[PDB]
Formats: sequence, C-alpha cells, structure tokens
Amino acid sequence: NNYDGDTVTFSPTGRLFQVEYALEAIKQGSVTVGLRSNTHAVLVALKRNADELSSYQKKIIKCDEHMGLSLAGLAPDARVLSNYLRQQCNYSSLVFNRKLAVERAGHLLCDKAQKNTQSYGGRPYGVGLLIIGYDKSGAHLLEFQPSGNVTELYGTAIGARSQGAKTYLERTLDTFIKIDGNPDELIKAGVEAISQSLRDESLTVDNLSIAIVGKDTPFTIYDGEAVAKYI
Amino acid sequence: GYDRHITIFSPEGRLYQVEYAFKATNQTNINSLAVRGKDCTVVISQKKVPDKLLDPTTVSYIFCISRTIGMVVNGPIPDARNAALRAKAEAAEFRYKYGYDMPCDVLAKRMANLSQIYTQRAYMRPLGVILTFVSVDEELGPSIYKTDPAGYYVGYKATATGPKQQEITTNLENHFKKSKIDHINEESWEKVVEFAITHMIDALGTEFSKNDLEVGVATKDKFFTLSAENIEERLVAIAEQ
Amino acid sequence: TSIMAVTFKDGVILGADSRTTTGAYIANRVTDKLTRVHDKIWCCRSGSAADTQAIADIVQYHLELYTSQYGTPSTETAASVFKELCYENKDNLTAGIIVAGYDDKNKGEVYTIPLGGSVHKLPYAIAGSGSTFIYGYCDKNFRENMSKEETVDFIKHSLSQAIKWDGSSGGVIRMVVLTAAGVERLIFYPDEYEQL
Amino acid sequence: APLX
Amino acid sequence: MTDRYSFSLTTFSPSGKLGQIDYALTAVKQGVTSLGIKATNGVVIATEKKSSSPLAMSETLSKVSLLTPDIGAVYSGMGPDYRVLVDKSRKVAHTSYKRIYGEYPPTKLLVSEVAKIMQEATQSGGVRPFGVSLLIAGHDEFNGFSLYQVDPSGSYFPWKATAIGKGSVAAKTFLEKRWNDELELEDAIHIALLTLKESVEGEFNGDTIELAIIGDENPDLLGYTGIPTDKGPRFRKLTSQEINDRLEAL
Amino acid sequence: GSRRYDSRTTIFSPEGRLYQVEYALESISHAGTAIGIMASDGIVLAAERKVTSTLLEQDTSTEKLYKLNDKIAVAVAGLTADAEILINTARIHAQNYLKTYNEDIPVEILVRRLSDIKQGYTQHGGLRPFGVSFIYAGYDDRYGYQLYTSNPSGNYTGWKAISVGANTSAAQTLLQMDYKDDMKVDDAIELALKTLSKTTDSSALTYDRLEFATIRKGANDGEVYQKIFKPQEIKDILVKTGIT
Amino acid sequence: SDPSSINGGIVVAMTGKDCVAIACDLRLGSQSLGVSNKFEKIFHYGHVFLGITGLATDVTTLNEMFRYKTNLYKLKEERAIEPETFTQLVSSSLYERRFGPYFVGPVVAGINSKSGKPFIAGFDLIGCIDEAKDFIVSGTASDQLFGMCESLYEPNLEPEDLFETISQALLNAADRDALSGWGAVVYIIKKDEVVKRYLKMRQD
Amino acid sequence: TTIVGVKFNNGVVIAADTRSTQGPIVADKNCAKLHRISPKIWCAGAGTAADTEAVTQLIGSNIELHSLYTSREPRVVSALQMLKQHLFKYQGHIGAYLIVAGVDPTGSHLFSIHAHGSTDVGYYLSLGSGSLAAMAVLESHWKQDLTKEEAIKLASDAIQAGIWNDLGSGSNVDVCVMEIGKDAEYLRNYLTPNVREEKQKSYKFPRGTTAVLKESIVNICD
Amino acid sequence: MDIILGIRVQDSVILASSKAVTRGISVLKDSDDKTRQLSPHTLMSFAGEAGDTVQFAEYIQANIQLYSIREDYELSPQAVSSFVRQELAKSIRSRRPYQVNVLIGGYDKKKNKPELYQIDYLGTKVELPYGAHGYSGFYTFSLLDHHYRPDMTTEEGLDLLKLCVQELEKRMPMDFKGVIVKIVDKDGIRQVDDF
Amino acid sequence: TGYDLSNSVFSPDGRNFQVEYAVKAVENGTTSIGIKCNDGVVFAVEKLITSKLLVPQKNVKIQVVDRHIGCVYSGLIPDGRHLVNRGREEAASFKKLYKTPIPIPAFADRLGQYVQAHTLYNSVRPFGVSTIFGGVDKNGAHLYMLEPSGSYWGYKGAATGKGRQSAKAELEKLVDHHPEGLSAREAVKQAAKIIYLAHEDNKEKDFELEISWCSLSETNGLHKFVKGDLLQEAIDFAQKEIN
Ligand SMILES: [Cl-]
Ligand SMILES: [Cl-]
Ligand SMILES: [Cl-]
Ligand SMILES: [Mg+2]
Ligand SMILES: [Mg+2]
Ligand SMILES: [Mg+2]
Ligand SMILES: [Mg+2]
Repeated sequence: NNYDGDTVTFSPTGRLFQVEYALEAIKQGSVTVGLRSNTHAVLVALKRNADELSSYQKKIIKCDEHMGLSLAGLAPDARVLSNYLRQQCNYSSLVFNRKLAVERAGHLLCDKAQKNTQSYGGRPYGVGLLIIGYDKSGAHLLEFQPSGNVTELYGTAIGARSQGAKTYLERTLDTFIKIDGNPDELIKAGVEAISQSLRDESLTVDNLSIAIVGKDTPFTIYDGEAVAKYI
Repeated sequence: GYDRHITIFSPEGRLYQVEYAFKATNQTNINSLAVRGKDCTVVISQKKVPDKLLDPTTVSYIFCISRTIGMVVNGPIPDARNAALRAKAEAAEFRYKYGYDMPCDVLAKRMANLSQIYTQRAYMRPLGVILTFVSVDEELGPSIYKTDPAGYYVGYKATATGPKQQEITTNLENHFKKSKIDHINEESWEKVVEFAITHMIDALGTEFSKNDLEVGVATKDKFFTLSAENIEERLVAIAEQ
Repeated sequence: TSIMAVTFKDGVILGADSRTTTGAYIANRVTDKLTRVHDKIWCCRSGSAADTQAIADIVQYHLELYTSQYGTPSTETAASVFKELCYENKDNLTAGIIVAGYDDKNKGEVYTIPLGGSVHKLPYAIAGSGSTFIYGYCDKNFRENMSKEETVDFIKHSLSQAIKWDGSSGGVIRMVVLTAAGVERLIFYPDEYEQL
Repeated sequence: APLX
Repeated sequence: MTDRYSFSLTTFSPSGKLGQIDYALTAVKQGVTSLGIKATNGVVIATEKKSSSPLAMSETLSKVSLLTPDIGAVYSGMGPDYRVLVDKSRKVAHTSYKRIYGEYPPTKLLVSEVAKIMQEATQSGGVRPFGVSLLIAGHDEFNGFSLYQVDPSGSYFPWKATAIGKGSVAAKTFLEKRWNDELELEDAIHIALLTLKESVEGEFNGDTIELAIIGDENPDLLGYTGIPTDKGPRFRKLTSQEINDRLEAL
Repeated sequence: GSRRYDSRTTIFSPEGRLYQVEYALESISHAGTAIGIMASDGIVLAAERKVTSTLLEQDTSTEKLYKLNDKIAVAVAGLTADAEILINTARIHAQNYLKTYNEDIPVEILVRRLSDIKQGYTQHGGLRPFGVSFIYAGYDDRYGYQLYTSNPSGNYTGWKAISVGANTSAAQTLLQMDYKDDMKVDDAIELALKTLSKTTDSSALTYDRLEFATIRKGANDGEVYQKIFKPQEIKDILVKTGIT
Repeated sequence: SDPSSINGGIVVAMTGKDCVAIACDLRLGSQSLGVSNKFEKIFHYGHVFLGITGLATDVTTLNEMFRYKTNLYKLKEERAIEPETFTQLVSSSLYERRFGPYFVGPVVAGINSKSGKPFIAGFDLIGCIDEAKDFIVSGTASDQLFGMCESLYEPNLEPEDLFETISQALLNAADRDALSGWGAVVYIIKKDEVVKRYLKMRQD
Repeated sequence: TTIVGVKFNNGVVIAADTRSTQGPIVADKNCAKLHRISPKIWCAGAGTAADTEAVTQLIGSNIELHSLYTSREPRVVSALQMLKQHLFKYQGHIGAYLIVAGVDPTGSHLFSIHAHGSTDVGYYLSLGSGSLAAMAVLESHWKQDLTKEEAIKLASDAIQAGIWNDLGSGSNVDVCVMEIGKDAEYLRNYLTPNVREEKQKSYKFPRGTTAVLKESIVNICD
Repeated sequence: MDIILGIRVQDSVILASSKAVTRGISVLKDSDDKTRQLSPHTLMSFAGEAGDTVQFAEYIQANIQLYSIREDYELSPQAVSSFVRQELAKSIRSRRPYQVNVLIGGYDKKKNKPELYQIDYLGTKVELPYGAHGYSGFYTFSLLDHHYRPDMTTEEGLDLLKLCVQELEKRMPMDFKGVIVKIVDKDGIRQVDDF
Repeated sequence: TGYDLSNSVFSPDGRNFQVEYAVKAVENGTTSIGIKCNDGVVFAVEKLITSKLLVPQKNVKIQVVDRHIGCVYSGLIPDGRHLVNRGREEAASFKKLYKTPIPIPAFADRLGQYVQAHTLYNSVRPFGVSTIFGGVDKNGAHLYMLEPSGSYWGYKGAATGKGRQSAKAELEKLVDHHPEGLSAREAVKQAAKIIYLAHEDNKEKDFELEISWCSLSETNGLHKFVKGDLLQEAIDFAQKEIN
C-alpha cells in the first residue's frame, strides 16, 4: 500500500511487496514442468502465442552441454539470468576444466537475484526458472524464484495452473523416479504431468516444448515435428 | 512534514532527527558516571544482563580505544560499536601520521566533527549514542571529554549520562561545592573507583553486586577495565566503612 | 649492516651493530637498528634505512590497530604483515628484516624475511652484509635452549666477528632481550668486543 | 642513500 | 548505497523565500548574543559563555577563535557548525592564500572564502545551510582594522559595530548611542562590556564572558626573536583576570 | 530512497513555465532597484542599497556594483552570495580570453557565457537556480558602449536603459519617458538618480543608501575609465542635481 | 637540445639610492640562427617589473600567466600587487610544475609603494627565490654578468649613475656570449617615474 | 652547504653557512638556510634549494593548522614524521636533506632527514657538502653536558670548518638557539668573517659614456 | 614539406610555400598547396612532420571558422596568431606534440595594416617584416636584410621573393619543385598562378 | 507520521521502525538454535518439508565460514546467504593479512558492523535475518547471535524463528541443570530434542532435522555436519522425549 513503492522498503508485517509483485508475474506465465529420475532430467513447457498469426514464445534455454532451464514470467529477465549462467558455467570450464555443479548454479542465481532486492533504484527479476542438469552427482532439478529462493526437487511446476501438474507429480513420485535408462518414458510422464494444467486447449505440434539431459545425453531441446511422438 | 525525517531545519530552526537521536541514547536504560583523581580518571557504568542465556563477559559498553584512551557509550550497542571501531582507527592513524599518541580531547573533537557532518549531510543518519572519552593526558592530566549526536563536545571536571543523569549530576555538583576543588583528592585509583561507586549508589538509591557494575580506569600510559572480582574487592572495601 | 636474532630457553634476543653508511662514509655510528613494532615483538633492520623505517612504521600502525580490536597479536601475525609489505612491493624495496617476538604460549620465535619477501621460521637467524662472514661460526656454535648469558655471549662473539671483517658494520653492539620478565636493552662498546 |  | 542526494535541499518557494536559509537565520536568533565594535586603533569581539552544566569546564569550549595571527572570529547559533567552519576557515587561509603568496590573507578575502563555503551549503546537493552567523574581526597592512558579519546565505557586510543573536535588536540600539569615529580601543572594550551586561542574565564575570581584541602587535606572543619584520600576532584573547579588572571601573 | 525528498528543480509546469525560475524572479523583485543608462559618451550604473542601518560601514562596502575587468562592470539584484559565485566565474572567464587571444573580452561573449551557466542550472543537475539578475555595463572596440541584462533563466537582452529588482515596472515607464538617443553621461546621471528617487520605497534618497558608477571615455584620449563613486562623491552629485 | 640555451638571452637587475634598474637584450634565435632583434624579455604588472630568460615559448607563456594572475589579484584585493608578494607568486607558480618545469630564469624588480624600499629577486627554473641587496643576473651570459656586476657595482648609486653601471654590465657581458645581444633595453625605476632606454650595441 | 645541529643542557642549537652555488659559481653570498617550521621548531636545509624551502613551508603550514586544531604547541616528532613520509613518497626525487631541531612540551629534540626519507637521532649532526669538515670538528670537540655558550661555540666552529675547507660552503654563519622555557633566538649573520676588502678603484663612469638610441617615459599608472 | 617564406610589405603580406611532397627517394607530388585560409583576411602556411601539418592546419581552420560563425565577426591577425601559439604551447608538453611550424599572414582591417607572424612548434611567436622556417632562413634572412625596405609595393615584394627562390634553387640540396605564392591584403587572399 | 516508510529515519521515540519491521520477517521464519558446550558449539535448524517432491538431505541451510565457523539463520534465506558471503570475504582478508584464522569475536564484529551499516542509509534495506553463529578459536568456544539492527552478544544458548520462545525455555533449563558444562555429543542430542519441541509451533507441515558442530575433541576444531549414525541416534533420542 504505502510500502510497495520500491524494493528497499519493508511493510509493517515484514513483507517485500515489490518482490511479491515480481512473484505475481510468474503466476501469469504459461505453465512449465520439471521432473527427473536417477539417470535423466526432463523439462516440459507449454508455449504461448500472441495470436494464430504469431510464433510460440520459446520457454527453454540451453546453458551448457550438461545444463539448461525453462522460464515462466518476464522473458527478457530469463535471458539476462540464463546469460549469467552461461558465463558461470563457462568460467568453471575455462579456469578449472570443471563442469559447473547444478547446485552451485542455484547458489549463484540466488545471490544475483538477492542483490536486486536490497538496493535503491533496482528492481527484482520478474521470472521463475526450472533448471535441470546432469553432473558428477547424477541428475538434478532446481526451482528458482526471483525472491532469491532456490530449491532442489524430484519434480515441480511453475506458471498458471501449475498446481495441477504439481499434485500429479506428488502422486506419481514413486513411479517416475525409477524410470532409469528410458528417456521416452520419462518424457511421457512429464507430458502427462503438464496435461493436468490444461484448460480448453490441448497439446499440439507447435505448442509443446520438451528438453532432456542425462547420463549419455547432452542437453537438447525438441520442438515441432520432433514432439509429435508424444501427443 | 519531511523536515522531521532528514537533517534539515524545521521552521523554528530545529533538527528533529538530531533530537530523536538523543532519545535513542537512553534506549538501553543504563547510567554512566566519570570522575577525575590526582593521577587517574575513573569511569563507571551499570551492567544489566536480563537474559540468562547471555554470556555476561561479552556484554559491555566500555571500550579500549587506544592504550591510553578509554570510551564508555550510552546508547544502542550497534551504534556504540560503530563509534568504537572508528575511534580506534582514527587514534591509530593519528599516531602513524603525527608520531605521538592521540590526546583524549583531540579524539573527542574529531568524533564530534564526524557527528556534526551527519547533522548537516542528508544521506547519513546521526548515531544514537553519547560517547564519554577518558584518559590521563601527558599534557593536560586527567581528562573527561564527552560527545553527543549534535556534534557538541566539552571537557568535564566530572560527568554523568543516562536516564537518571540529573540526579547523579547534582550529587556530584554538591560534592565539589563542599570540597572546593576540581577533582577527587585521592592518591590511589582504587579509592577513586570507590568514590565513584559510592556516589552513584547515593544518587540512584540502589545497591550493586559485582555483576551489576562495569568499571574503566585510566592511568598514565594505560587504560584498563576491571574484572568482576576487582569490582567485588572494591565493593567489600566500601561496605567495611 | 650485521644483524641477528636468537631464540633461547627463556625467550629470544635480538642483536645488531650501529653503522649507517653513505658510500664509505659512516653517516651514523650510533644507529639503532632494533625496532619496536609491539611491546614484545621487535625487528632487526637491514638494507635501505628509508625503506626499513617506512615498513616498520606501517607494521607498528597495523599491529596497534590489531591490538585495539583483537588484543595482542602473535609473532607469526607480525611477520605476516612484514611479508605482505615486502612481497607485494618487492620491485621497489631493499629490506632484509628479521622479526622476533615473545609469546607466553609459543615462547621465543624468530622469522627472517629476505629481499624477495619470503618467510622463514628458524631457531636463529642472521642477516645483513656482515652475516656472510659468520655463517660458519654461528652454525658451529648455536645450540637450542641456551641460557640468557650464553645467548648474549653467542650474539656478542658473532657480531664481533661480523664487525671485524665487514667494513659496512661497526660501532656499538646493541641487543634487546625479550622474555616473560619484560624488555631489557643491552649495549656493548668496542673496547670490550674487539678484543674477544 | 643510507644503508644498514 | 552512496549519497543519492545529488539534488538541492534548499529551493525557492512561490513567494521567493529560500526556506532553509530563513530557518537557519531563525536558529541564529535563538543563539546566545555576540557582538563586535571597531575602534580607531583596534577591534573588539565578545560573547557570553553559556555553560551547559556547572560540571562542564567552559575554558575547554572556545567561542572566540583565532583564524590567522591578525584575524579572529565569534558566532551566534549552532556551536558544532561554527567549530567545523573555523577548521575549514583556518585551512582555506593557507591553501588558497598563504601557500601561494607567502603571507596571510587580508580580512575581507578570508571572509570572502568563508562566505563561499556557506553559500555552497545553500545550493549543493544533499546538504542543509550552516546554522550560524559569524562576526570576523581583523587587521591587515593596506586596509587597517575591519569587522565583518557573515550570514547563513553567504552574504557578508562590513560594520563599525554590531550584534547578533538573542538580544541583538536592543544591543544594536545601545551601540548606536555610544559609537563614534574617535573611539580608542580601551573605550571600545568598555562599551562592549556594557552592551553585553544587558543581554546576560546570570553571573557576569571573566569566567562567563569571552572577549578578544585585534590591536597592536604582540612580540611577547610570537615565540621567537631575530626577524625584525615579524613582530607578532595582533589577535589576543583577554584573560579571565584582565576582564575582571575592567569590570571594577565599569 | 531519496526520490521522496526531491523538489525536481528543473521541470516544466503544465503551462510550460519553469517553476524555480519564476520563483527566483519573484525573489529578485524584492531586491533593491538597480538602473543602467547608456549614453553616447558613456554608461551610468545606479543602485539602491537594501534598507541601511546607521552603524553600517558605508565607504568600505560593496553590495550592488562589482568590477569584472577594467572595461566591464555589473549591477546586482538578488542574493549577493549567489552573485559573487557568478562574478568570480566571469572574472576568470575574462582572463582566460585575454590569455588566449591577447585582447580584452568582447562584452557580449562574457554575458553569453555567464548566461549559459545560469541556463544549465534550469535544464540539468537538479540544483536550484541562481537567484540573481545582472545589469552588465561595458565597452569594447566593436560595439562601443553596451548595456545587457541576464536573469535566472539564462536569457539575456541588450538595452539603452534598463532597471532590475524592485519597482521595475514604474522605473521602466519613467526611463522610457525621459530617455533620448543623443543623451550625454551627465544627463544620464541625473535621469538615473531622479528615477530611483521617485521609485524608492524609502522616505527620501540619501548618499548612504546608494551605489553609483560611470564608464566614460573621459580619460585622456581613446581609452575607457571606470569610476566607482565614493560616499562623498555621491553626496556631491546628489546636491548638484538638487535632490538633497 | 638544451631548452635553456636554444633561443638565448639575458636579464640583469640592480638597486640604487631610492631606485632600481632592470635590463635585457633583444635577441631571439634558434641556436646559431638569429631570428628576431625585437624580442623584449622585460614585462610589468602595475609597478612590479618581471624579466624572464630561457626558452622563449615559456617566457611568453609565463608573462601571459602572470598578467592573468595579477589582474585577478587586483580585482579581488582592490590594489596593485607589491614586489615582495609577486616574488612569492612567481615561486609558487614555478614549483607547481616541479617535475615538468618551465625552462626559465625570471627576475623581479620594483619599489614597494608603501615602504619606498627598492626590491630585486631572482629564481631558478623551479622557484627557488634568490634575494639580493645589490644585483640579480640571468641567462646564457650569466657567468659574464656575474663578473661585470661584481666588479662594477657599488651601493647607493644615483639613478643617472646606476644607468651607466647596469648598461655597461649588460653590454660587455653580451659581447662575450654568442647567443645574447642584438640590442638592449634598460628600465630606470624611481618611486613614481619610470624611464625606458634602448642602448646602441654591436649587432653581431 | 654546511649545516649542523648540537644539543646542550636546556635545549638545542642549529647553524648553517650562507653560500648558495650553481655549478662552480656563487649566486648568493648571504642566503638563509635556517627555516622556521613553527616558532620553536627550526630547520636547517641542504641539497636542492627549492625543495628544502618548499618542503619546509608545506610541513610548516600543516603544522600550524595541526597546532590550531589540537590547541597544542607543535612537536618536533610531528614535523619529523610529516617530512619523512612526504620525502619517502617521492623516492628521493625531492632533494631535501634537513636537520630538524626544536623544543616542545615533551622536551628538546635533534633529528636529521635524508632525501629518500630515512631519519636519524643524535646529540650532534651535520649535513651537506661540508658535513665531513664539520663532523671532524664535532667528533673532536663535542662532549656530554654542554652549556648554551659552549654549544654555540662548537656549532659555529663546525660551520667555520665547512666555510674554510669546503668549496661548496662560504661567507657567513647563521645560528638559531632553541632553549626550553624561552623564546627561540634566531641569530642572522652571527659571524661575518668574509667581508670584502676595499676595492682599489671606483668604476663610476663619466655620465654619457653609454651610447643611447632611444628614450621614452614608461606609463605605470592606470 | 620544407620551404615556407613570408614577406610583409607596405600594403600586403606575401607567403611562398614549396610544392614538393617527398617520401624516401620519391617525390610523390609536385603541386602540393601547404596553406589553409583561416578567415577571409588571414592565411596560414605550414611545414614539419608528415600528417601532423595538415591535421593541425585544418584543426585551426575549423576553430577560426567556428568563431567567425558564432560572433559574425572576423578575428584580427594578432588574435588568431595568439590562439595558434597557445595551441602549440599546449601541444609541446602533450604525450605526442604537433611537430608543425607555421607562418600567419593577415591584413588587419581595423588598423589597415599587413601583419606577418612566425610561430614554431614550441609556440615561439614573433611579428616580423619577413620570415622563414627550416633551412630556408639560413639563406633568405641575410638576403632580405640587404634588399628589403619597409615601404615596398606588392610588385616589389614579389621581385624580392623571386630573388629568394632563385637563391634557394641555386644553393639548396633538395629539389622542392618551385613555390605557390599567395597575397594577403585589404581585398582578401589571392593566388599568383604564374611563378 | 511516515517515520516507518524510510530506513535510517529516527521516530520521535528514537526507534528505526524499518529494522523492527525486518525483525517481523525473522519471526516468520523457521526455528534455528545454537548450543555452546564444553569445548565447542552445536547448531541445528528446522527444515519444513513443503512437499514430497523435496529431495531429502539436499537443501542444506547451515553454512560454513572459513574452516572453523558455522552459521545458521532464520528469516529471508537469501539475505542470510548474502551475509555469509560477506563473512567469508571478511574471514579471507583477515587470514590473508594476519595469517591466523579469524577469531570468533573478531568475526562477530565484522558481521555486526556490516549489518549495522545497513541501518545508516535510506538507499539500503536492513537484513531480514537473525544469524546464530560461532566456532572454536585460540581462546576456546564462542556462540553468537546477530540481529537486523546489528546488535549481537555472546550466548550460552541461542534461538530464533517462529519457535524461539519454546526453544529459549528449553535452553534455559540446560543452563540451570548443567552449571559445570554440557558435552559436545550431549549437545547434539539436546539440539535435536529442542528442534522437535520447537516444531510444535510449526506443526502443519512435518520437517527435516539438520545439525552441525565444532568441537576441539570431537571434530578437531573444524566445522562438520552431523550425518548418518550420529544423526539418526540424535533423531531417535528426540523422538523418545516427545512421547
Ligand atoms: Cl575533523
Ligand atoms: Cl636506521
Ligand atoms: Cl645489509
Ligand atoms: Mg543526516
Ligand atoms: Mg668494521
Ligand atoms: Mg653577442
Ligand atoms: Mg654573429
């Protein structure tokens, strides 16, 4: 009310309204799902268009050969944060000849988002990210919120109506976690998960976006006729 | 009325932020006192440790700024420690630049100047503290100099600070009316500490255990604080007279 | 210069000649090369007089500020501050410094810091132009856990020889004793040490 | 310059 | 972080007033009375030493300050503001004059530099004006004796005699009746003490009054001999005893 | 943050006016009147001191009239402290020009630069403008005798006769009435004093409440002299025209 | 390529009874090549006179700089600068360029208008003040000038006699220096009159 | 230059010659090498003349401001510390070699400073090109517990050694005595043992000797 | 670059500048105009380091033209020469100084007098009846000392100039490929095409 | 009014309302504690299991500074991480210049001054965390608790978060019942019990326990996490006490 003019102001109950308003931009965003087994990690994203004449906004971005994310909210903010991740992954390779741990990737994003919530003039990032990767400790899935909070999960979903997929994955936990050495089945589970967040619209060929990374699989994105297999 | 939020003049020529910083001074509800002997300068302050889970040895409002200068603070501990660290750095730099130990009054002026800047510059708030500096200066002898959030400072024959400061002040005034001198006519610092505690007891009307007090003593070439047992030894001497 | 510091049973003793040089001219025959950076942490200075004075002053300032915040610094800490200045400014400095101090936990300690700014903790150290002439003597005569009187004689005899052969060393032999008892200054004149 |  | 206040805190109101300057002058009005009188062979500046506590040593707090050997200053208003202005004024006399010309600045030019500093606090970003009015008395070879007032705006005026602060209105009227162009320095000191008694309420002696003069050179206060051209400071602070001597024949 | 306390000194009103410039002009309208009159053989500068006190030292005083160089002077209306900042800048600028070209600075060039500084404070920096209006009186070998005025907006214009400060409306009407082009300096002196005498808010115009200056070619052959009038000289010129 | 001896030139100053004299040659060259015989090296700011020898571009630059500074001085001070004060200003200004100096040898001369005392002073290229009762010399024939002044000079000379002494000092010094000469100017300075005389000298 | 400093009973005395040279030529036969930093702190300077004067004035200026700031009489060690840190910063490029001496609330003091920024303490010191001639005298005649008049004699004798034996030094002897509890007394030209003998001849020319081409009155007025 | 000369006569200033541009053992051009018009009654010739010369000349030209437009007025030759001198005086203590020597020939319309200024790369300015830069002066100065008179006409000045070029063409080691001659007077600047 | 809208502004009481508002954010956070023992310190924290989908043991909240200091905090987790990052820089520069690892009191003031600095200006926000931290140095064991104002003290036991009062009461009993001292292995067990007891104030979602410790004898003066058998043993001890 009187305490939402900027990020540097606390409310009387200890809330940061600008950060909460940034969180609200994620809720308006199109749904995206993340899940993993012990061998692979999968991102599934519902893409959104302006109208029938327009393209479908790309949701998934590659960060390295072993890491990448999906976005929900302000896309330009995802571009800034993904670019930072690309640089950090790259710094780790050039300087230490070391693939950046997915956990460190999460810590670095947290600290970058935080600085924008404690200084005058700036604003919080207005996007949520689901980071998947395969490193020296196996498959990983992270959830980034622009408050700074990063969380490691077996599965999750963010965006509009993400609660449907999040409930489904919570039920399916015991099944999909043991889909080891089988990419197509782990994707099927993710495609079925995102289907629980659909209303009036169904998954078409230029609507669905899938990404996968794993033990013997570099981070690769599937669009167009390559996702027809899963409809 | 944004003239009450930052350090600019109000219509009646006042600085409300400076005035409110003075009220923060008493937030700790602690009273301090300083007196001068022939050879020494003694400062005493109340020590209140309410929480049982606290480590009482780490609860202190007296600081050793340099080997010769001590400082007691009246006000919140974060601002107190801010002032202490700056004073230590200033005293160290002075010694390096000018080749002799920073006098108590010169440090007081310097810290008072810094405080003045916060009353004139908008982006910096005043510190909600009153700083009492004590030493035995090699030129001026026993010295007490006190700084406030307005940037005011002055030397003292003796002084007191805190919520019940006025009671202690008049108690000291009445003694110096009687003695007709500028100090405590006493040889040892031990008895000057005893005088300080005795007159604080009379003014405040409370009794003190060894853990209710905190004592700092300045002599030639060193300032030091007393342990609980040093104070207990001092309390026993008062009781047996 | 000829300088040295020697640990012993009760602590450590620093030793030095009193010669400052400006070519073959003796600019000061009564120089004090043993310098206080803290109550019981001292240093022996060799090399450039200006450089070593400037360094010692900065170190004294750093340890005074250290003491105000964290209490008495260790001898290792003092040596680390010397090192930092000597190492990072190696291109612009000519300073050979021996750091010596007394802790109650660690007793006597000696650290030598040569030109490059490396640190070397030793039982005893010798440095300065005149040290070259007493490597043989000092190695043969040093023993660990000597007494105060033995250590004083060791330093006196050592610097006596360094002074005898080195034209850049001479004057009086100054010494500083660092123990739990306190700080003692000793001086020894030519008429005594020359005829040793 | 002065040396030691 | 960093000073984000890069904008003026003193601005023009619709009526044309500069609020913060007016309010600074109001703070000066509340301040203790100080005055200055110019004689033919000297200048006197005086003020009351308002003690904050009887335990306080009022000798340690100097309201009358030496700026150069021939220039002194006194004020009315906020003490801390005055103290830092004296520091800055002493330094600027060296940096912008003595280090260039090898001699001390004339009164009018040092006054001009102090005025500049006070003007900048009226226009620069993120600062309030100084809450003081200064009276600066001084001597220099080519202008003789002079007395200046400097206000929070940065304006300065030369005076034969004047007063500032608490009871300045009455004190100025008193000085108008007594001042003539033939006053000797001792006559000006006498009038200064008379004028100040009206505004002082409590004790009136050499311990509660602070008074300094700009008069003859004082070779005994120089600290050395051998250079004929160096003859000593014209600024002298009257002692507590010297004031009481003049209060008997009052 | 600090946005809360920003007055925004360099913005437009809905009507397209600069708030702070307008309010600075309102301030200047209460300052003592200053008049400049340009004759064929010289220029007169006349200014009224702000309500004087009898104990003010009048001879060793300078409030209204300042010397920029040997050929140029200014009359001030507004905050004196603000004016001195600008005057010192103008003095330096004149010397920079002389150092660069080995010629005294043309009057307009000095006026334009000082006016450009004022303009800057109205467009950027977030600072309050200078609460000062100048009357520039000077001579150069291109245009001869010149009168200019500048105000807080940084706008400047040239004049044959002009007033700034208080009662300019009444003062300008009186100057417009009695001024003619073939006028001499001594006539202009009389016009300046007569106009102040009628527009003054005081009871009667006296020597102690005035500053006066002339810029003539009344030196010896083809050179210009600046005469800042002494108190006694103002007393005499006031008697000579029969005002006192 | 020695900056102080590319262009050539000399300046000398002397004191007399209630008067001072300052003189200079007129040559400006480029090593062996004589370029100008009208290059005066003495300037004045009010009643204070300044002579400058050395690199000609710096001579010109410093004249312009001291005209600049004395003009601002007069405006602020409301009086002419005195020789003692100007001497300090020259010293401050030269030392400001300590490690990139003007290659000059300035000489101040004048009478203090308050005390009436004759005053002269000299400087090195970086500001060191050299005060003297008798005479100051500067330029590529400074050795020669030192020799002439030390032998010819006597105290308390009348203005007319002082003119003869300083003129003969300069002329005979210049004729033993390849880079000095090509004309000369002498200033005789009394309390409130100054006479400037051009000397006839050999033009080789 | 020859400069010296000598400590005595109740204070310290410094002295210097009065010759300044440029190469082999004598520019001033009576320059002042004794500088005032504060009323009771004086310094004697050898080396680059402009550097000694400038560094002396700068530290003297800052010492005055410091004295006013602290409401205390300045100490010799403060001047010493400020000078050495300034000189050290410039790595010997400011060629100031100084003998610093004075009295203050702490007592009487005598130091020397070299161009690179090293300082020395002593009861007797000498700097400059004639320092070896001076030091020879000081080493021969100095003793502990000198009186005021003995120290002045020793100091001026040490300067005389430089005057007569060093080509860099000459002319007169300046002295400054700084005694505890008293004003410092600067004794300009304390000894003048090099007065020029009467010339054999007057070189006053007959009026009209110099040929003149042009005359003109110079306008100095406005 | 190499040869630039200047002669001030009764009513005009005449500048002569060599046409050759040589690099190594090759004369790359024999029709080079080593001059820039700064204003209608002010001309500047230049010689020195390759590149620096034209860069400096055009920079000065731009500044004077800027001044002319701003004030709707032509600077005096004296004023222009002082501006140029200061720029060179600044330059000599820069990281890389302009190694350019110039002559400035102008007609002052207020004084009705021709004026010739000689300025070297150090910023050394002198006003002269005749001037030269480089090795040219070693022949021309003595020649002009003999034949020059202050009351000469423009035609007499051109004949005096022919005498200088003839001497240079006889005794100078290098072939400078003749000169371009330009006259500055009350009517402005014009070029002599047949020299 | 409006005194609470800007940081660093004093109210007429002499209070900085923005700091007090930051304290509300801390009170909203999960419970964390610190127990000082014979020759070291023990840290424990409550991790709310929001969902089955959270990977157990893989969202670590306790943080190490240098090799001898442990830090835990309640409130805005990102703010805590920022403070630890600064702590690590402060500790690194201390060790760089002075060689020895940073003493705990020295380290405490470094954080204190940094947090206090964020109450001096309106262009920054106060920290939304209370931090419990400590370790072992040359002078033995030290436990500290730092608050948004920059205020810190040494503690025998410390607690913050939603269940601070429950934890404080339980801590006070240990101080009273063990005047001679508590052992390191005992303090680990007690830490588990207190977190379980403090969980009653946050009992909608079930939680995950996380413990760490520094001890001169047990961990050789270095900070280590309690895992495996020692963790399960501490959990079982806590489970037995609630029933
Ligand atoms: Cl300060
Ligand atoms: Cl040494
Ligand atoms: Cl060595
Ligand atoms: Mg403020
Ligand atoms: Mg030897
Ligand atoms: Mg010749
Ligand atoms: Mg010849």
